[PDB]
Amino acid sequence: PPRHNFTELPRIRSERPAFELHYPHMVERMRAEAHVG
Amino acid sequence: MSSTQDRSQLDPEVERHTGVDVEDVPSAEWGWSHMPIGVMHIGGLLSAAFLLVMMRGNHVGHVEDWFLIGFAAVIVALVGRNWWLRRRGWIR
Amino acid sequence: MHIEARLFEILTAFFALAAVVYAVLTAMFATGGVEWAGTTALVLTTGLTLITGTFFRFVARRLDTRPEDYEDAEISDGAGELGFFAPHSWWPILISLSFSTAAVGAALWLPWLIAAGVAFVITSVCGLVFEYYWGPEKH
Amino acid sequence: DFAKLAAAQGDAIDSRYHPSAAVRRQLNKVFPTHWSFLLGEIALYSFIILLLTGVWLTLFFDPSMAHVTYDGVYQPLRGVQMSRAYETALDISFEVRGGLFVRQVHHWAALMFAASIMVHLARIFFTGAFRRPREANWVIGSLLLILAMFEGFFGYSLPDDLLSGTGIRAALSGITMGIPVIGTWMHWALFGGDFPGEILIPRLYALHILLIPGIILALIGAHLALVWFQKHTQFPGPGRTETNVVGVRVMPVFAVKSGAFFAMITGVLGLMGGLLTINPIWNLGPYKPSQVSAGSQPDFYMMWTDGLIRLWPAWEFYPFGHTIPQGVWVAVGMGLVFALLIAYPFIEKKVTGDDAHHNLLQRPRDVPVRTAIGSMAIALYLLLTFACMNDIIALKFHISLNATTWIGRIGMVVLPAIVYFVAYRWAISLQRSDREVLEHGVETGIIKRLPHGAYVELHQPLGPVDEHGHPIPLEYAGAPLPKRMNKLGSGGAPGTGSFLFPDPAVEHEALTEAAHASEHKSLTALKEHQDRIHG
Amino acid sequence: ELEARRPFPERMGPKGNLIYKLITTTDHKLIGIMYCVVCFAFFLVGGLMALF
Amino acid sequence: MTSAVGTSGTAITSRVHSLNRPNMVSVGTIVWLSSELMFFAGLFAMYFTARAQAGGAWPPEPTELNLALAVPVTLVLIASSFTCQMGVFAAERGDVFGLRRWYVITFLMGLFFVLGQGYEYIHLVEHGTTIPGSAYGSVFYLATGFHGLHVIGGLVAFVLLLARTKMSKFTPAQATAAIVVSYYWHFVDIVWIALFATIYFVR
Amino acid sequence: APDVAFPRLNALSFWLFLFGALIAIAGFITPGGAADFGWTAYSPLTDAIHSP
Amino acid sequence: LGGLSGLALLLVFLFWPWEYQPFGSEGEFLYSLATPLYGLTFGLSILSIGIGAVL
Amino acid sequence: QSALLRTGKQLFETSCVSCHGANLQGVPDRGPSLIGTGEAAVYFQVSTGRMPAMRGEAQAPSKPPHFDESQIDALGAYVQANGGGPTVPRDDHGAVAQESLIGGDVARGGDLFRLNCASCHNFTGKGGALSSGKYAPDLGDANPAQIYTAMLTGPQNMPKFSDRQLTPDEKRDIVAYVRESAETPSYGGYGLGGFGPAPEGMAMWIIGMVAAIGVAMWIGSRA
Ligand SMILES: CC(C)=CCC/C(C)=C\CC/C(C)=C/CC/C(C)=C/CC/C(C)=C/CC/C(C)=C/CC/C(C)=C/CC/C(C)=C/CC/C(C)=C\CC1=C(C)C(=O)c2ccccc2C1=O
Ligand SMILES: CCCCCCCCCCCCCCCC(=O)O[C@H](COC(=O)CCCCCCC[C@@H](C)CCCCCCCCC)COP(=O)(O)O[C@H]1[C@H](O)[C@H](O)[C@H](O)[C@@H](O)[C@@H]1O
Ligand SMILES: CCCCCCCCCCCCCCCC(=O)O[C@H](COC(=O)CCCCCCC[C@@H](C)CCCCCCCCC)COP(=O)(O)O[C@H]1[C@H](O)[C@H](O)[C@H](O)[C@@H](O)[C@@H]1O
Ligand SMILES: CCCCCCCC/C=C\CCCCCCCC(=O)OC[C@H](COP(=O)(O)OCCN)OC(=O)CCCCCCCCCCCCCCC
Ligand code: HEM
Repeated sequence: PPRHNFTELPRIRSERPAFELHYPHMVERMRAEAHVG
Repeated sequence: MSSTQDRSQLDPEVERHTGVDVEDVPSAEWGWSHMPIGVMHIGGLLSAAFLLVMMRGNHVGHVEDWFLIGFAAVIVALVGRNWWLRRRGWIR
Repeated sequence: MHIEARLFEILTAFFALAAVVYAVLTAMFATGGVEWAGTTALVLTTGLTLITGTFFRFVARRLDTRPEDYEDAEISDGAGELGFFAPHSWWPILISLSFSTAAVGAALWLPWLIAAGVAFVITSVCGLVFEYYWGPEKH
Repeated sequence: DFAKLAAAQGDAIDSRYHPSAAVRRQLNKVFPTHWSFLLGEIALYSFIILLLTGVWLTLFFDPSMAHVTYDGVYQPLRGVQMSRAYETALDISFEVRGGLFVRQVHHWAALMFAASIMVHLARIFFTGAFRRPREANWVIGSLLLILAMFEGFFGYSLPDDLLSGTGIRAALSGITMGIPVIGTWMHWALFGGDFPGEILIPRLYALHILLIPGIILALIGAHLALVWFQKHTQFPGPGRTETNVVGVRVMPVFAVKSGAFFAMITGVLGLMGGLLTINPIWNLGPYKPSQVSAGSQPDFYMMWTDGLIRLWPAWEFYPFGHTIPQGVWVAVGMGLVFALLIAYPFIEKKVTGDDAHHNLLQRPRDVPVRTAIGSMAIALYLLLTFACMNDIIALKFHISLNATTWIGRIGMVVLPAIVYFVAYRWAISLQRSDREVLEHGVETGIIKRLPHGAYVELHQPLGPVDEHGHPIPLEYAGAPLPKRMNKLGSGGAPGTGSFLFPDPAVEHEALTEAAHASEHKSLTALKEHQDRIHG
Repeated sequence: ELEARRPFPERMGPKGNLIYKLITTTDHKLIGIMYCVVCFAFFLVGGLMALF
Repeated sequence: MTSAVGTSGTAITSRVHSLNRPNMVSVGTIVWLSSELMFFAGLFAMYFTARAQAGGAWPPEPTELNLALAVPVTLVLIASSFTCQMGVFAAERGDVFGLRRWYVITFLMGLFFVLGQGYEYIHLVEHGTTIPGSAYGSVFYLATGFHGLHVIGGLVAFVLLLARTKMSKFTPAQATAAIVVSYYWHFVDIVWIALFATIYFVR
Repeated sequence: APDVAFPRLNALSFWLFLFGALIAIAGFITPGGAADFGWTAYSPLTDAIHSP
Repeated sequence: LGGLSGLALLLVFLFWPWEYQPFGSEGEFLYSLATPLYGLTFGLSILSIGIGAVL
Repeated sequence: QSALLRTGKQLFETSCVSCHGANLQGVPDRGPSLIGTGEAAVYFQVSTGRMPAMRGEAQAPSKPPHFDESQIDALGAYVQANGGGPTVPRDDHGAVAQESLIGGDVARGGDLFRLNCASCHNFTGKGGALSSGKYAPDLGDANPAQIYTAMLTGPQNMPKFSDRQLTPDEKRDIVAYVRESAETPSYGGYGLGGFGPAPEGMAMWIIGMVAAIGVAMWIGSRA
């Protein structure tokens, strides 16, 4: 990590900011199946 | 802002063209910066030899000799590792 | 800081309940009445969490919703001047060494090494605290 | 009319003699104002205090082994056979007003003299104040340190005492008499015969009040004259070059601050002579060969020799019908230590190759190998010093005495190497820190960039800044760099009123504006002088 | 259209760059690494006791 | 070095802008004080166990508490807390010298409290009760003397903060430092109120 | 976050851990040894009378 | 302060219960801090003078 | 006395039979036999607390006593009856003598101390180190009976000074010197412990040298 941990910060929406950052298509999916359990 | 930059011309006089370089020791030109590796290797070997030789003495104890053996062994191991790595070009 | 305060409020509720029930069930149904050690410890950990939660609640009511607390908060919203975070400093190791010299003086009952460790600790804490306030040397 | 008297006396002085030019030269001589350059002054002032207290002590001390029963005032030692030296030391302690204080401040001054000589030696060695010029100054300073060591050795041995007499019996007798070819001959010629010879203390008294202090005074005169006429070297800085001395003139500032420092040093010595007990000879009974204590240590300056004696592993050689005791080992060790200390500048110049006339010091970080070697030597010295104290270390800090002895034995070859490596790497990393500060500016508080969540420390460049944010890196100039905006013009103007109450705003503004103007003037003067010299 | 990288990342680093950081370390990341190494050293020390 | 890369008039500033955000220094101080509360909880547990195991006469016959000297000292500590809060108000304002005055009188009254506690210690030791002398003596001395050590630490913090204010210009950083030192002093006086009510009144 | 709240404090925490840990291990070098009483260090066994 | 401490040194040296006191004797406490008082007064006087000069 | 013997036996049976086996015979490799040690040995050792010993190490350290004076006397009487040996001194009333053991002569006591005691303890009774983890402890805690009984029975790695070797008058003088040196105030300031060179050098280097260096840093200018 760069000193001070970051040169950027993604849109923080859920408990997986990096997963949303790296896989934008999943963003809708992570919400659709969330409640199904 | 309340600081003035410094201009320094120290008299120089080995010319540092061989030995250590600024990339390794930034102030190589400003003072003695290189100790030949042979000096340190031989110093470590002689320190280990002295530790081993101190086993011969007027002490009925044995943990003393074992401590000497351990310290001499680690010194020799460090010297051997350094020498081997430098022989191979700092590999492994 | 609503959630930060509410966490400690929940802890306070639970610890107060634990202290009360322990005190009651130890005053009665125990061999020698109130235990007086567990009871006090539970009461004052309730106090710990109560102090922290009360301060957090005061701050939550004093401060408007921060970006951190606000869902749907953009990074630009919080972007700005973060405060002073201390850069490199070698005073912490000196403080630790001074406190260790006081601790060994306490262990090995050496009043002279306690006295010096404490002096050492005062000096190093002064250095740490004054590190970023010692004005330029005035000659 | 004090002004008239002063003018008349000046005219009389300049008529009888003609010291105007020389006195002006002395007054105008410039001395660098670095704190580390007062370390030698500490030793000089402690020496002066030593002389002043030693005269008082000689007025009351009687050196002799002539046996006497005390019959004095100290009850716990009454009717006990003792030497006249011990009896008169007890008389100084008890039956002379302020004698205990005078002898205590004398011994404390001796300890400070040794300690300040050691610190001054560290300063000069680590800053390279010995190369090309001043190498002879270093040599005579090493002789001075050795003389001070043995002077204190004879001093605390002067009052014939159980502790100090045991120390004498160990070192002066055993080591001297163990030396192979002439050991016994040196012993008998020093002691006028066997160890308790009736002339030892008178001889040491002569050596300690006149002979060795006379040589120390002569060598201090040579040292100070050399420093005076071989202008004091200085650290690299804004206007400081190899052909100038930047500092303050002797008369107005340097003289007053040196006198004040002398006053404060003698105050510290007097405070310690009062508040701290040193060498309670009354507790330490009179010397008797059959009696001894468990401590049996010399002063901290000879503690390293004693520790060498303790640690060296009992190696004795027996040639044809002869013995070579372990004392010769420590004697040769001391000889090597002193030879290396005296000959270091020449050893360093032979090794490196630098015979250039050096007037600008070099920061210890800038010379990793020499600072590493000095750290290694200081580590060895500390190891030996604590080995000499292993008895009390073992007693108080619960560690077996054999364990302490063998810790010293192993460390004296392990600890020097560890400290050498650590000091070398530490110096190089200090250089790396200086370079990072040069190329990135000083560090400050963190800021979160506007568009994105980048975190940047928001440095502050120390030089011209490129068209964009990043600055033009500066080149290292051998001088310390400010690593805290604390120490620059940042948050340094508290209300100048007082501790309890403010001052009028007009006065505060006048004061702060005048101070800022003075800082600007000083910095501009340094900058312009630097430009003129290098352009 | 191509990047000039090193054949391999820097293995260790220049002499004397860590020793002073450790003393003056104020980066949590380095401190966390110091914790892990030092804590693990005590695991080996404490673990050696279990073998005895 | 044109003007500065960091557009700040203080090399050290508030660790976060406290107007909109919590003060990190205050939060950390409050948490640490809540921990010191548990330290004193351990001490209280020791004292209460000794009290419970006492055979009816909790303060043994040799020991006798001196309310005449214990009421003035606690009153002085309460006064010190009030003056410390006044100094906090000064620090919230830009009143450097008002803060200094209030904290100086607070330090003086805290030193008076420490000296009064020492006097009561000397009197108690003279009249029998001692740490090794009795369980009551030992628990009482541990509790009250650890509190006295905390008061000494608060005095050291006061003088140290005053030196800091002397050496650097007053800023929100120093104001927050004064605020947290006052938090420590208030915690100390609160635990003293608890200890007084326990040792003397409740017994 | 870029760093911890008090990054000089967490540096002190590590060094307090390291040096605090070492002086506990230091019981071994003493002739008596380290602490006899178990990790729990129960009261009567720990007082000066027992395990002195 | 330097001058007052110098006068204190003078007065203490001239008038203080110096002289050895055997043991557990009335005046032993005064004797024990006799020399410390000499040193305290002298050192404080000259140290204060030096501090004044430095200031 | 019958009840004193019974009390000593009861204390012995629940204190030390695990390492000084019942019948006072010593447990091989755990503790020596107490036959012949006498009442003085028991008094000194138990009163100093060394004997409720919870480790076998280089030396048994001192500690708070586990028995009060009456129980100390009971144990001593039991051991004396079983083995028979030296007895602790007592005054006219019957209590263990404390002031009666202060010999009149202190110069003689100091000379004897230096010849015999200072050998390992100190010039003035501070502690001293010994071969392998052992050490001579500071004598400032010991009371006159404890010092006298320590001489009378060499506790551990300490020579046993019989009455013939050191007549009770000589032991009383040594006790007087020990107490006097321990209770005597340091003339000339704070005696840094009792060891001259080492505490004096540390105090120099820490108090005087830091003061000098700090004053030099104040006066001079960093550069
Ligand atoms: C019971 C009892 C007997 C008690 C007493 C104890 C006892 C026996 C003795 C101590 C008693 C005394 C007399 C103590 C005080 C000692 C003393 C003379 C202190 C002077 C300090 C003082 C009072 C200062 C007052 C403040 C003030 C206005 C100062 C400015 C004016 C003064 C005094 C200037 C003095 C300048 C000074 C130190 C000159 C020293 C002369 C010498 C030997 C060398 C000069 C010199 C120096 C100082 C260098 O640093 C130097 C550096 C590099 C190259 C060369 C030199 C060099 O030649
Ligand atoms: C300046 C100090 C730094 C030194 C740096 C050098 C580091 C290397 C240290 C070398 C350690 C050597 C240890 C061995 C030594 C040895 O051989 O001795 C033994 C005792 O073993 C031990 O404990 C070993 C303990 C080793 C711990 C070393 C700790 C290092 C510390 C000192 C580092 C902190 C330094 C602080 C710096 C302060 C800075 C100041 C500015 C046995 O004695 P003994 O006791 O007679 O044992 C008998 C049985 O044998 C027999 O069976 C049985 O029958 C019994 O008789 C039994 O007694
Ligand atoms: C800065 C300048 C100021 C210098 C300090 C000056 C202090 C002046 C003190 C007041 C005047 C002199 C008092 C002399 C009365 C007196 O002597 O003071 C003893 C105390 O002694 C102790 O314990 C020590 C108590 C702790 C406080 C003193 C500690 C100061 C040290 C730290 C100064 C040196 C620096 C070293 C730095 C260390 C760190 C190195 C990295 C007290 O009696 P006591 O305690 O019972 O002594 C036992 C006999 O009884 C008993 O028999 C005998 O057997 C013994 O056990 C004896 O101790
Ligand atoms: C990682 C290693 C892990 C090693 C861990 C082992 C720990 C166990 C040690 C002691 C346990 C308590 C026993 C205590 C008694 C000793 C046992 C015994 O009796 O063993 C027979 C002879 C002496 O015979 P002695 O009758 O004692 O008499 C003699 C004179 N009279 O020693 C021998 O040959 C055998 C050697 C015995 C111990 C030597 C251990 C010392 C140090 C080892 C290496 C240090 C390395 C340092 C590295 C920098
Ligand atoms: C040059 C550096 C000197 C050093 C390092 C030194 C060191 C010492 C020391 C440590 C003592 C022991 C004091 C004690 O145990 O109470 C002592 C005693 C003594 N010194 Fe020096 N001294 C020096 C110079 C002088 C001078 C110049 C004189 C005479 C003018 C002198 C005269 C005496 C006398 C007479 C004693 C005996 C005092 C006693 O037995 O208590 N000394 N010295």
